[PDB]
This record gives sequence, structure tokens and C-alpha cells, in this order.
Amino acid sequence: YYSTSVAKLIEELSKLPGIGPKTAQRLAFFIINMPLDEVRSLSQAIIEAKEKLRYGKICFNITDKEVCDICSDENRDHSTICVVSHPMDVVAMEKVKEYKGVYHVLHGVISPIEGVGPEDIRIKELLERVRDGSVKEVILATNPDIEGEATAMYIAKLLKPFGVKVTRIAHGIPVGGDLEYTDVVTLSKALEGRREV
Amino acid sequence: YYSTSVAKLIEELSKLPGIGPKTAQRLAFFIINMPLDEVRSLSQAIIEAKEKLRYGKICFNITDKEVCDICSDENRDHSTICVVSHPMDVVAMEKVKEYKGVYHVLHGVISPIEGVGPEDIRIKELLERVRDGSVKEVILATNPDIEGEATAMYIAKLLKPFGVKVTRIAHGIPVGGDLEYTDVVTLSKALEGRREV
Ligand SMILES: [Zn+2]
Ligand SMILES: [Zn+2]
Repeated sequence: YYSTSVAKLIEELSKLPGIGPKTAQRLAFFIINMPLDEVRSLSQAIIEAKEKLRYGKICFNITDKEVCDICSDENRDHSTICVVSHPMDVVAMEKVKEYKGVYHVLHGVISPIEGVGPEDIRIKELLERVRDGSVKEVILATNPDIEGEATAMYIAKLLKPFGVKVTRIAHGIPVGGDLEYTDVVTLSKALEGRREV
Repeated sequence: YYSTSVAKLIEELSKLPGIGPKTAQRLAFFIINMPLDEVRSLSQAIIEAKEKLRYGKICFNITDKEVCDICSDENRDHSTICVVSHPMDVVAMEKVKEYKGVYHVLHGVISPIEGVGPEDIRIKELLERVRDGSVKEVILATNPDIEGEATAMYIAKLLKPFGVKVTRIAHGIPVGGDLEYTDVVTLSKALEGRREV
């Protein structure tokens, strides 16, 4: 029943997210049983990743270059910016192997329920990328959560002042889904925004 | 191992989808413990259901009369016809509680593999409905499936000879979904369908 140096590893493991008490408890032990090196590997990593954390110059992404392989390359149109939230979104998006523009990660979303609001999210710096208006279109592709929508709903308030196209990601019926199992809200959007064949 | 009257029920039930042998067993005993009269009411509904079933002469939906309780009602908008694949779809779409038009059931999708061609689903009646009626809008609400796509794109060539607005249900991100787990073909459309503001 959890001696010190352990009632903290736990205490601090169970602050990581998707890590319940259960888990911080279970997980902590496996750890004390790993061979020393392994723990030092683990530990170093947790701290090396942080000591070398590279933020993109243009797009605030987390590549290992000062300027991301996406923002470098001269085929990518630095004039359509695709807003997102997470380094991970960016990989998702590039898998559609169709995007031409460049990204702007914000590193989260605006949920006054997790510990956040405009400041902690790279919005301030997004505006400055278009302050000169040498971007034709922003594409705000966060999630269609109340997460995503907050942020988007009004990032697009702020991009009003500038001479830009502020397009939002399309909402509707996923492909390979069918109408019989689709939510009533997904459905009404799908319906009231019908893409005139 | 159970009685023989009961084997049968079990079995018979187990052929209905969504009920496996644990459940085909459970309901078998529940059913046969309720009063005779209730037990007779299922038995009854089950039978009068199938017997009484008919399709409307206009939209080919499943109804009880000659004309869908929808088309029989004359203050819905007979201008806009919401093509849709199956009778259960119309139920979906109707629970959305916004569409004011009328349907046309096709009863299937052009499916070279099933053997079903275009003259095997109520597609012609649709032309007739639209050639002879005064039709403003012919919404296509088939599924985003491969087969369901082909269909809506077949019907839509047919309808350009005529002078009508052929719209399609919007394909995109299912509301309250996430970018990380949405698949690429949905994404590439979410993004390609992007809409201003
Ligand atoms: Zn970059
Ligand atoms: Zn009808």
C-alpha cells in the first residue's frame, strides 16, 4: 500500500491523460521492475524529447528541423494555410495525399474545462501570418466537436478584419457509412448543406 | 438442452439478425412466461404486419393504403423529391424533422454484382414523376457506399435532359467526430467540400 518514491511516481503518472488510478498504480510497478537502464532510457527520453522540442518557424509544427519539410518544399502553396490543433492532425491530413497548402498547428483547442482559453493556443501568431494579407485562404480544419467549433467559430471572427477566404472543413455523411445508422445531427447537416450535383 | 417446442422458437428467433443463441435463448423463455393473450399479440402483429404490408403507388414507400401517409397529405412540398434507397431511410430522414418534401423509394442500388441493373429498381417511375410533375428539386440521398454512389450518379445523368435541380446529400465529417480516426477518403472530401464562412 504504496511507499513514498512510489506514491509519487503514481501521483504524477495519473496526471498523464488517459491514465486512471488503476493504471497509474499498475503502470508504476511494471516500472520499478524494469532493469535500471530501461528506467534511465525511459527517463532520459521524457526529458530529451523536451530538451530538443523544435517548433516550426512558419507553421509551429513539431518536426526535427527548424523549418518543417512541409514549409520548405517549393511546390507547397504558402498561401493556403490549413489550421489544425495537433502535430498528429497534420499527419492525418497529409495522408489524404491531396493537400497543397501549408499548416498552422495551435497545439490544442479552447476548452474552459481542461485548463485553457485563447492565450495558450497559437492564435495570436496565426493572425500575424496573414497580417499582411498575402494569404488567399485560411482553412480551419479543427474537429467538429464543441472543442473544434468554439475555436473555429471565432478564429473566423478575427480573420474577418483581413481580406481572406476563411473556409471551414465540410460536415456530413462519412463515406462507407449509411443513413440508417447516422446521427440525427450529422444527418440534418448532410441534408441542409447538399452539394448540388 | 431444452424442450422441442422451445428448440424451435430459439432457432426461429436466432435467424432474426441481432439475436444470437444466448439471446435467442433468453427471449424464448421470457416470451413463453408471459400470458397467452400477450403471446398471441406478437404472433398476431408479426403476422398482420407482413400481411397488411403494401407499397404506395406514388413513392413506392411501404404503407398500409394506396398512397403514403406522406403523399396523401397535401401540404408537404411535392416539388422536391428525396430519392433514397430503402423504406427505412425514409424513416431516418423523417426523424431529422426538417425535410418538408416527399420521397421516392428506389428499393436498392444499381449493383453489377447483385445482378441488379437500372431497370430493376424504381428509377423510371422517378423520371416519370419528374417528367410529368412540376419538380423543383430532386435531392439524391442514397448511401455513400460504392454501389450507392454509382446509382446517384446514374440517376443524375438521366435528370439533366430535364430542366431540374439535382442536388446531392453532403459528404463530410460526421458531427462530434475526430480528425485522427476519420479515414482518408472521408477527409479528402471534408477538405475538398470545404465551405466559405
Ligand atoms: Zn512548418
Ligand atoms: Zn408515397
